[PDB]
Amino acid sequence: LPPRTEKMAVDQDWPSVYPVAAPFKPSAVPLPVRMGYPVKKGVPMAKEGNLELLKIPNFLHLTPVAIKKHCEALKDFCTEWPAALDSDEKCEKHFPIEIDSTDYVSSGPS
Amino acid sequence: EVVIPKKKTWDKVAVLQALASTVNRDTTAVPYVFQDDPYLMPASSLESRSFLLAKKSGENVAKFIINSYPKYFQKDIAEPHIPCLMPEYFEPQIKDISEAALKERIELRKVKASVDMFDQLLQAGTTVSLETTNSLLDLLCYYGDQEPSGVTWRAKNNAERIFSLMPEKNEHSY
Amino acid sequence: LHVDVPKDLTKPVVTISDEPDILYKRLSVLVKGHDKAVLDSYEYFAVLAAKE
Amino acid sequence: HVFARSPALQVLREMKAIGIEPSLATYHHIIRLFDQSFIIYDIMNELMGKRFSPKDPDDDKFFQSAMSICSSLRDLELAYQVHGLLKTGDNWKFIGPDQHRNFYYSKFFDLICLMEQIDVTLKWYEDLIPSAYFPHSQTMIHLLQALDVANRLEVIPKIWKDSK
Amino acid sequence: ADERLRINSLRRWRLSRIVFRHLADHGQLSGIQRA
Amino acid sequence: SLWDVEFAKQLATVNEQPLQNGFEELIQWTKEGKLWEFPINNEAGFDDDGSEFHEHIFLEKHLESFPKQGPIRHFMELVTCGLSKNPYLSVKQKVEHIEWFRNYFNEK
Amino acid sequence: RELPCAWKPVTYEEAHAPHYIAHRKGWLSLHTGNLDGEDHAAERTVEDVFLRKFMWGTFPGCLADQLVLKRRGNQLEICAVVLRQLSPHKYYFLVGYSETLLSYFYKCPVRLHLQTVPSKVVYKYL
Amino acid sequence: LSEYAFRMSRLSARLFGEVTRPTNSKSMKVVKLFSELNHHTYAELMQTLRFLGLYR
Repeated sequence: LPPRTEKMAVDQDWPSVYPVAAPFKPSAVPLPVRMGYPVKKGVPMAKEGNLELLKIPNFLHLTPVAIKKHCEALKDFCTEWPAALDSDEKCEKHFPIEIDSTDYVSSGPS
Repeated sequence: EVVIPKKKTWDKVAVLQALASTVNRDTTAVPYVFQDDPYLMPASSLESRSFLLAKKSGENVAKFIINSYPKYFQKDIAEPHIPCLMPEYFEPQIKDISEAALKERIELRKVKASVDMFDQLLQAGTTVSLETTNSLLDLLCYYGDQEPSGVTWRAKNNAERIFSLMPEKNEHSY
Repeated sequence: LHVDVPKDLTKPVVTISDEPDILYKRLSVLVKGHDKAVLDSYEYFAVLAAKE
Repeated sequence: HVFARSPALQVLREMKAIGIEPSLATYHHIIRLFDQSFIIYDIMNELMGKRFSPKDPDDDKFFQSAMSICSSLRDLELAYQVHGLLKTGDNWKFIGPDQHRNFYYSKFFDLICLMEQIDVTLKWYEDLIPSAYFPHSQTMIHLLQALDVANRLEVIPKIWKDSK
Repeated sequence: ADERLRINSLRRWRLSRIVFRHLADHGQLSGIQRA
Repeated sequence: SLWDVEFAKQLATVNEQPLQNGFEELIQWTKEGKLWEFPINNEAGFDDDGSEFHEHIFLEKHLESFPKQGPIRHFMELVTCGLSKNPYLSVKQKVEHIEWFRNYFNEK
Repeated sequence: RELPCAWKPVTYEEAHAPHYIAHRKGWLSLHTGNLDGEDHAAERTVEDVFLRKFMWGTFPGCLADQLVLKRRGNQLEICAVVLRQLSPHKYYFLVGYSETLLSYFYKCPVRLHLQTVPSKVVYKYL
Repeated sequence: LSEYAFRMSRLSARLFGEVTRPTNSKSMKVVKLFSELNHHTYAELMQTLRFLGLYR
């Protein structure tokens, strides 16, 4: 069957094509991007069947349009810094104690 | 003056729900449940249904294998623990002649085992509480003496027998 | 979608509690990777989100 | 059938009087008992803008039945109202199984092809197929007939490529 | 085990060099390059 | 009873649709508990039996039945100082160690 | 005839040698284990070994190339490149089976992203 | 080493929970001791899925 990038318009809503982190789909990404060390009198390989493009952690789901649209919807969740605390001079005056704690984000089951 | 703001809170999936509300449906794609590969996109409604049933059949074969051999999947490594990814046990664990084995068999919805167990209790001369009998009738009446997978009500069926056997019949049983 | 659009969307429930909010003077995010380009892309994403 | 219509309206009035809010299954039952039909307009006027929650097992049969009426009465505005009710919030969950989804959308698109201007018909065609449903052959004949009555014959090759 | 510790008180990848080499050469161990 | 449970699961089906996109899949996995909860909290699902610090750091109330001024007091003070610096054990395991010590020294 | 008379396609991953792993090739598996300060590299390695043998035994003669094993949080994405020789129904059956089995074996949400190719993508001939 | 520094340190030890009594170093090993703390599955699973007709 023919790839659906042939049906994608030049003014589509790209974030709706890649909402979340997804692997590179050469039938969904409408770019003639090539990757690979070319052979003698050769060219970098095409995307269809390219394992190297599939090995990249692509940022197609985070484009500037998508990021701005995300961060406009996430503003509802935020609070405001008390404006009285303009600088560290007052952060060390009104709140003498500082508590430092760390979180770690790895990949795995645990 | 330091006016500390109030700590607004949200549900765990709230951020995901907002991000999801940000994006519309992809008009040039088949539903998310299918594969995005051109060879694996369904072309027709019957083909789409066939692919979905094939996927579900694969899932059920995997689940059958998981439940039939729990010992190979019991090794938990995930913290926090995930109960929904553990094997499910469908056999009755209590074997002795008591109301405990009976209520366990009612909990597991083993119709034939439950009715046999009740007959055994009656043979041993052990009095069964009213609540256990009500549970047994609930099970039998919902399932019509058939094991969980129409069934027509058969005369003198085990439901009717147990019902006639109760010394005391309350509102729940009727 | 050119015509078929969701008529309304269910915004998630964010409640303004009564307790006071925690205050962070600093928040350092150290990201480690085997790839410099991935870290540059992530830096661009994170900085743009922080600005927005 | 016919003898039960005024008893059914009496029952609906009783539910609304005694403080029990009707669900989608109730209006489903009323619509089918009456479809054997201007009451759908009143039901829609009531239901416009509402979000529903699962209360009866038969709620998922509503939109199907409702769309059937818009198919039989040959009214496009009522169909757009029904689809707008479907798209209000999370009401789309009620559309039902795959069979009911295909049934609902097939009648909705048949009506669109029959009644909408060909530009809007094509916009709906590209928005609904294949993302929402896979069209049947009869729906494709209906789209061809709409193109014919519109004298927009230039699009037949694309429609046929899609049908293939 | 614990008893032994008590009475005492009273007184990187876990693969073979070969199997590691194969995976590291095939690029299957994330991060492991050649110098 | 079973009737109510089955009616509830039948009401569950009426809005039982397939997933529509990736975000919905992540939401379903988060609700089922299969996916981690963000922002990552490395101590998620662990509370240590609701113990407080004084139950870890002050373990000297479990030495009351031991000798109060002999060398046994010295040894058990060393043991409890070690145990109170142990972040890998729960209070129950520490007190079990102390009780084993009690039993052993009671026999001897 | 007489003594004086007398006197293989490779894909990109196969063609390039191990000393190109960060120059031309990449890493098939991507996880945080081997970074400086992280832990459980051995467990992730054993997991990768089992995934690869399982997938090569569950898709016999279908896989065109090596798997790509990606890991984000507790997610586990297998991006495989298979052929269009097996029927799509069997592909869906196997995808469901393998996803469920691996999720219950690793107690994590495993996922599979098959990519069909008409035939092996030959890079050069060695 | 003055007395003042000596049991000033011994008070500090009581505050931070270290061993107040100076227990030399050989007998402090108790402090360090108490301060700290499947091919079958793989093969059997592989063979069973082989027998069920889903592996190799």
